[PDB]
Order: sequence, then structure tokens, then C-alpha cells
Amino acid sequence: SQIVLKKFLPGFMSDLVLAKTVDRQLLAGEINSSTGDSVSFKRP
Amino acid sequence: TVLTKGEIVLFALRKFAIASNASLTDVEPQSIEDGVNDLEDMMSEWMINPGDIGYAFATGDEQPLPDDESGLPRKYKHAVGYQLLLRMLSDYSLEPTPQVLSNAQRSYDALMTDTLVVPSMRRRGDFPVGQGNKYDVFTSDRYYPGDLP
Amino acid sequence: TVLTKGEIVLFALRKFAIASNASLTDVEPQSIEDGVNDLEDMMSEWMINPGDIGYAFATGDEQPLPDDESGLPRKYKHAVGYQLLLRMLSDYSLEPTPQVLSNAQRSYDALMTDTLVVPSMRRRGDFPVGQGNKYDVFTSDRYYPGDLPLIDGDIPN
Amino acid sequence: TVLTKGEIVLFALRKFAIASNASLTDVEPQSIEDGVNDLEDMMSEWMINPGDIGYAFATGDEQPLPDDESGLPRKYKHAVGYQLLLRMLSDYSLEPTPQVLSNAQRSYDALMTDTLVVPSMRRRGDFPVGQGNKYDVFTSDRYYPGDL
Amino acid sequence: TVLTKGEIVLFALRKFAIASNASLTDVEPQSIEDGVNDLEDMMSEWMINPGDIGYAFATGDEQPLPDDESGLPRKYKHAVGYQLLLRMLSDYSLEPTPQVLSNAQRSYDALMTDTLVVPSMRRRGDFPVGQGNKYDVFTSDRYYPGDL
Amino acid sequence: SIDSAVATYEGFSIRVHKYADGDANVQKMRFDLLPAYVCFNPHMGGQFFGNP
Repeated sequence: SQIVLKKFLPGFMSDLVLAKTVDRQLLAGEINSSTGDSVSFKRP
Repeated sequence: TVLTKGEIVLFALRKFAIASNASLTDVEPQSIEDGVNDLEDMMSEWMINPGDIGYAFATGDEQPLPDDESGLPRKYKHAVGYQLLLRMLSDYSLEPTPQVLSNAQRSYDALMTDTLVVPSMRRRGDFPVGQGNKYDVFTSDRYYPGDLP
Repeated sequence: TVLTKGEIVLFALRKFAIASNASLTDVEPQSIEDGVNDLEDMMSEWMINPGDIGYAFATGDEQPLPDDESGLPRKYKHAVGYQLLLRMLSDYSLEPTPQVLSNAQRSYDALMTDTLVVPSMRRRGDFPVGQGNKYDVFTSDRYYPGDLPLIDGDIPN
Repeated sequence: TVLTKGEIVLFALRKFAIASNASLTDVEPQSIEDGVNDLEDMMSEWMINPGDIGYAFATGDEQPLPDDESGLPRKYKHAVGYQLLLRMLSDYSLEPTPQVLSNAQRSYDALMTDTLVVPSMRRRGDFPVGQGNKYDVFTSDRYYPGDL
Repeated sequence: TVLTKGEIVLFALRKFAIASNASLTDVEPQSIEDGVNDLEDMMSEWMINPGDIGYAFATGDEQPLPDDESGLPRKYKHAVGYQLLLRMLSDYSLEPTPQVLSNAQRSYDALMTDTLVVPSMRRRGDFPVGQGNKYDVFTSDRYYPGDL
Repeated sequence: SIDSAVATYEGFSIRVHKYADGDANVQKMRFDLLPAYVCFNPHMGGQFFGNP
């Protein structure tokens, strides 16, 4: 009850598919110190 | 052959000849109860310096009784009786004699001899285990474990 | 049971035969109030020279009652009683016997043994930590952490 | 409960059985006012060697009363009482006893252990500051300030 | 307060129980005159060994009186009283008790503690002043004056 | 005047800070991240289930 191994036991992990599918192209580096707290796009 | 709380007090009184079952004069019952309380308080105090000697205290709420069972082994009787005698002799405006003091000291030393434990100093914890003890069969034995936390 | 106040004074009075059934004398009520006042004064003084031992002081602004509970553990009764007996013997102009002094010394020594702590000297603060401890940046593990100044911001200056 | 003056005097009188609540023969109030004056002078003297213990000296010009508030903490009661008893017993042509002396010494030590300071010795003021302290050349940080 | 010369003699007389309320004895006028004269002589003598303490002496024809101011602070009262008692007990042929002696010596030690000054030695005068002191423009001292 | 570090996980950068507020041997660490969202056209998505 004294000696303890230095390797932690494994745990549970979820999966990531939502972030990889949504659009991370149009909005990237657009909320800068000059734009402010919001930015807008156009419409057809 | 079961030591009771009350016979210890009677032993203390008899050894200095206050009540001796043949003294033609008896002590009042209140003094016996006060002696029982003094014994309880003293042996509760003994929980620190001398240590545990298997004493059985009173019930969680009840007052101690002279006929109550104590649980002290018979080998401690002389020691505890002489300690009680020294602790409550002055209640009757008295003083001890050198021989009584010597007997009490001898009994106390005899009691302390039995309950003596000498601890051993384990290794520091960063001290290295030499190559004489093959430590490759184990993952982590290249140093001593140290004292348990 | 519960070590109440007042009965500690009765302890000393009985032990020195000021008022006990053994000597057939009866307790004088005028002495018990003085005993309780001396007990509180001695405990108030004991708050500094020895450590706190769990004494319960009288709440509010009123005199103590002899039947209140002290709150002390039963393992300190002998020590407290003997000390207050030694401190109140001079009231009746009587001289203590050597056996009483020895018993009081033994009880006081046991009590001091109970509440004993030995400090350990921690590292100075500029003492280097060896390379075997594998120190790293973003952590102050390069040197032993001394007493932090705890003065940050504008209030230091 | 404030520790008013005169309570210390009553305690000192009681502890040597000169006068108490149970005494059939009591002492005149002139002795009590003499005692409070002696206490005032003793505190004035204590302002030097032991130190300051928050005693509330009488202001203005009125003499100290045996009923005003002393302002001392409760913990100093036995120490003050025993010192007053020691300085006052000779007034009644009496001599102390060893147990009273031991009690007074223990109480005085308990009182004195609160005022202990153990001052620390600062740097000399000419001692160089190690170059690893990263001082500034023009701010005179190369040496310790010393004092003042 | 004013702490007249009469008060000091009365304190010493009350101590050792020569004339006090507790002793049921009143003070004779002649003893007061002798005590005042002895106090005057003692304080005149104390101008050399213990030092000056601001006591006020009479002018021209002295005739000191118990109603005259003394100028002493309230702290020195106990020390002065005990010293006067020690120097005056020989008039009535009384041997002092050890407790009075201990009290007197303790008060005298406190009094001498109050007025203690420790002289500080100074440089010889031919001692050099190093180049680090900049004795070209910062100071003209190539050596310490060190004598005054 | 606070030591910090950056940890990256799946293309997301996390700012970690360290400070020792309180002198009871109470260290503190904190991690921060600040996202941003936008909905372009609500008529191009939603929920779905099965039908009997």
C-alpha cells in the first residue's frame, strides 16, 4: 500500500467530428483589435 | 483473580495502615468513592507519559463504581497501588517514608521495563542500494523506500 | 463525564484537607468564589506561557458560576488542580510539603509533554536545488521556495 | 469584565491573608488609597525596565481613584498583584515566604515572555550587494541602505 | 503631580512601619525635619556618582520645607524613597530586612538603567581616509579629525 | 508579470497561467479559451429522426 506506479490508469475520451466538419475558413483571424467584438458578412 | 477498581484503593489504604480490615476503625464510604475518582483521573493522565496499559475506563456516561471491573493485569497491581498511595497520601495530612518511596520507585521501574519499546532508525530515503542487491528484476528499487507517510 | 468548574476547586480543598469529609470540616462558601476567580486568572495567564488547552471562558460580562462546565479534558484535572492549589495555599498561610510539590511537578511535566511541538528548519531560500530534481522553467523549482514576501502591486510602493 | 484599579490591591491583600472577604477584622480605607498610589508609582517605574503594557495613567490633576478602569489585560493580573504584594508587605512589618517568591517569579516570567522582541541586526551599509541581484548602476543599489 | 519634598519622607516613614495609618502611629514633626535634611544632603551628594536628575535645591538660606516642590518625575519616587530609608534607618537603630534590600536594589538598578549613556569611541586623528571617500572634491579630509 | 505557457490540442491554443495568491501555500493555475460563432443561413440544416 506504499509503492505506487508512475503510470496513470487509462480514462474515458469522447470524439471530435463536429469541429472538423463545420466551416473554419470564412471566419479566421477576423475578430482582431480593430474590428471589435463583432463582424458581419454579405448576402446574395 | 480479577482485579477490581475498589480493591486497589483498599490496598493503598492498607499499605499505609489507614484501613486494614482489622484496624478497629473504618473510613467513611465517601473516601472510597473519592479514591475511585482519583484512580480514574490518574490513570486517564497515564495515557500520555507511561502509555496505554490496557486500562478499561468507565461507561460512556456512568460514574465509576468500586465493584466495577478494571482489566488491569495482576502484574501491575503493586505499581498502580503505590502510585495511588503517593498521589493521595496528603489527603489525610501525612507524609511518606523512605522505604515506601523506594518500594514505589522499584515497582514503577518494574512496570516501565515491560512496556519499553526502542524504535529503529530506517534509511533516509535517498540512500542508494548498491549493486550487490540485483535491482534489475524490479522496476524501481535503486534507492531505499524510506519511512511510510 | 463532563469536568465542570467548581469541582476542581473542591479537588484542591480536599487534597490539602482544607474542606473534606476525611477531616470532618465543611466547605466555606466564601472561599469557593475566591478559588474560582483565581482559577480563571490562572488560566488567563496560562493562555500565553503554555499553549491553549481548551479552557472555556465566561461569555458576556458576568461572574462565573461554580456549577458551570470548564470544558477541559479529564487528563488535565490533576495538573490544573495541583497548580491552583500551589497558587492558593498562601491564602491560608500554610507551607506545602515536598510530596505535593513532586506530584505537581510530575503532573505539569506530563501536561507539557502532551502539548509539545518541535519546529523544523526549512531551507533558507537561496539554497540551490540539485540537478537531480529536474527543475524546469514556468516553475520556481530551480531554488527552494522561501517565505514569499507577499507584497505585490501598488501597495508595496 | 474590566480589571479596575483597587481590585489588584484587594487581590494583593487577600493573597497574604492581611484582609479578605472572610476576615472579621478589616483595614482602613487610608491603606487602600496608599495602595493605589503605590500601584501608580510602580507602573510609572515599570515604564522603564519591563516596558509599556498599556496601563492607563490618570490624566489631568485628580488623584487615582480605587474605582477607575486600569485598562490592563486580564493576563497580567497575577504578575501585577504579586509585584505589588512584594513591594507592599514591608509596610505591615512582615516577611515573604519561599512559595510566594516562586509564584511571583513564575508570574513575572510569564508576563515578561510577552514583551520579548529579539531585534535583528541589519546590514552594515557599506556591505556590497552581490552582482547576481541585478542592481541598477545609477540608483545606488550596489550597497545596502544601512539605517535611516 | 508636584511630588513635594514632604511626600517622599512620608513614603519612607510609612515603609518599615515607623509612622503610618496601619501602625496606628502618627508622625512626629522632628522626624520630618530630619528626613527632609537627609534627603537634601543625599540629593546634593548624588550630583556626582549617579548624575543629575533635575532636583531643585533651595536658594540662599535653604530652610527646606515639606511643602516645597521637588521637580522629580513620578518614576524615581520609589528609588529615592528606598535610598532615603536605607540611609535613615540608622537613626532609630533598625536592621533592614532582606526584602527591603532587594526592593531597593531593584529600584536603583532600574533608575540607573534609565539614565545610562554608552560613549562611542572615535578615530585617532592621524588615521587615514581611504581613496573611496573621494577626498579631492567630496571632502577635504585626508585624515579624520576624530578628537573634537 | 505572470508566468504563462501555451498548450495546443486539435488546433486549439489554450493559455495557461500560474500565480500564488494567498500565502498559505496555495498555488493557482487557470486555462482560458475564447471562441466565436456565426449562423449564415438557417434554411440549410436542422434536426432529423426516423419515420414509421
